[PDB]
Amino acid sequence: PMILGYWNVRGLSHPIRLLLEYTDSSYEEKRYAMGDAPDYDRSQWLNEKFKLGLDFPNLPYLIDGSRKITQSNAIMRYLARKHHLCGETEEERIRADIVENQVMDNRMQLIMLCYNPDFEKQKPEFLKTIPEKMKLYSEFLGKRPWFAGDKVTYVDFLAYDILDQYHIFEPKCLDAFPNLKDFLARFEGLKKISAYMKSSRYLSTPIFSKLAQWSNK
Amino acid sequence: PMILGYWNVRGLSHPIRLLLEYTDSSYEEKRYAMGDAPDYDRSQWLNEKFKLGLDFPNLPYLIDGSRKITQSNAIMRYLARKHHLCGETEEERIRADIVENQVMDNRMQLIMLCYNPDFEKQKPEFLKTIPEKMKLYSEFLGKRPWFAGDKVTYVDFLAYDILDQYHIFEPKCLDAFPNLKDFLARFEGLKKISAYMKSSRYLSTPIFSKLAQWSNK
Ligand SMILES: N[C@@H](CCC(=O)N[C@@H](CS[C@@H]1c2ccccc2-c2ccccc2[C@H]1O)C(=O)NCC(=O)O)C(=O)O
Ligand SMILES: N[C@@H](CCC(=O)N[C@@H](CS[C@@H]1c2ccccc2-c2ccccc2[C@H]1O)C(=O)NCC(=O)O)C(=O)O
Repeated sequence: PMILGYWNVRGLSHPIRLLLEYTDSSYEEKRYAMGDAPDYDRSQWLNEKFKLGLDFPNLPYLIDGSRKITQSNAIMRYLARKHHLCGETEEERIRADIVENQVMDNRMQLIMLCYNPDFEKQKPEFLKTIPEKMKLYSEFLGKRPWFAGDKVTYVDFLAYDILDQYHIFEPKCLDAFPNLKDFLARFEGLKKISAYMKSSRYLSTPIFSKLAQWSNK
Repeated sequence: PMILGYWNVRGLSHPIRLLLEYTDSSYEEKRYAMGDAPDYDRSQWLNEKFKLGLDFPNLPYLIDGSRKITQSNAIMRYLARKHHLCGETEEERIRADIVENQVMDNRMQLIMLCYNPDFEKQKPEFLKTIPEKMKLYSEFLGKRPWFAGDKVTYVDFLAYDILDQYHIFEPKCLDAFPNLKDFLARFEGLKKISAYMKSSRYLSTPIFSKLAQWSNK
């Protein structure tokens, strides 16, 4: 079957794990362990980083038969082409392209806070930027069932993940945006997703490595 | 015409500027001025950031009639689709997807150094990581004229830009990689490219905004 390599955290791999499940993919994972500090040992990964035939070794990586891919969004796009989960029209394509890039920014923003040694001090100000971020997703989605428009697409998995992560971070952040709350429930209600969420494979936390200041365990 | 909006620096907009040129796109630009330190005033942008109908306001932005796009890779992909500069096969699409994301990472690493107050002290270690990055690119391209294969695609624009930046940063960095040196010289050689580089519109440097420790003017 296919192999997905990543750390044994949620990190940025949740959309891939969820899409492998939604597509009924035949896969197994390598969940690399990282030692405790000070070292935060990575040998488990580093012993084999350059022995996998990856063009640009990284985590996550996906091996599918002959094919070897890195870069979470490239993996996501490969799986979407594979299972016909791309935007179909130019309009859907541009909406998807924008969402894909926008989620990664909002993800980088959260990461930058969560790896800041001055976390608690920076938090209040980070929390203040949430309503603005959420408002932009809320308005973009509007009354659409999915981000692209009519059909679930791979960007719905990206959006689910980052919305959920912000929701975990600040539990009241969706209260003013019922459509986003509805979107999370609609996503979570997709048959294979609901079954996966209750399964032994599910990893909702920790989101970050032991290194982080938040969701590090 | 289309309108491209971005700061009055190269930043991450280079590939876009270059693709508009290559596609003989009819466009006008809005190059937003940023104040000097210690304030680095952003009022020229900030005055109309929320007045342009962008779903997720940002720089760069591209307006093409009713269509409004943000996210530099979504801009690139819109233009790519419009001019048939995407991968044509599954193999080409995967190569282009990985390159796209890989450039952004190599770009984010350069920014991470170049905005660090400890830039000078951090430089030794950064320089040490350079050969590894260049080797990956070199090996990936291999004998192909272009990153996706036999034909130019939009990812040649992204790769050209980051390789050039690295090269500007560390001049001797491509000495070992004739293929990289050759790819730069090949890209710069494209008619529309050669012309643009000599035009009134070209802005090679500064690479970064005034807030940076390097290529900030
Ligand atoms: N843009 C690429 C980025 C690939 C990349 O940086 N990989 C990380 C793991 S991802 C990392 C992480 C490591 C542990 C815990 C959490 C994260 C994480 C979470 C959210 C978002 C970014 C991150 C990141 O902090 C890694 O450990 N790489 C193998 C190595 O360097 O040898 C992508 O989209 O795939
Ligand atoms: N993923 C998104 C990234 C959009 C984004 O962050 N935009 C920056 C300008 S781009 C910024 C930058 C600003 C000035 C000069 C250089 C850059 C730059 C250069 C290399 C790499 C990243 C950067 C970035 O640090 C900006 O000023 N935004 C409007 C604002 O906040 O009101 C994209 O790919 O398009």
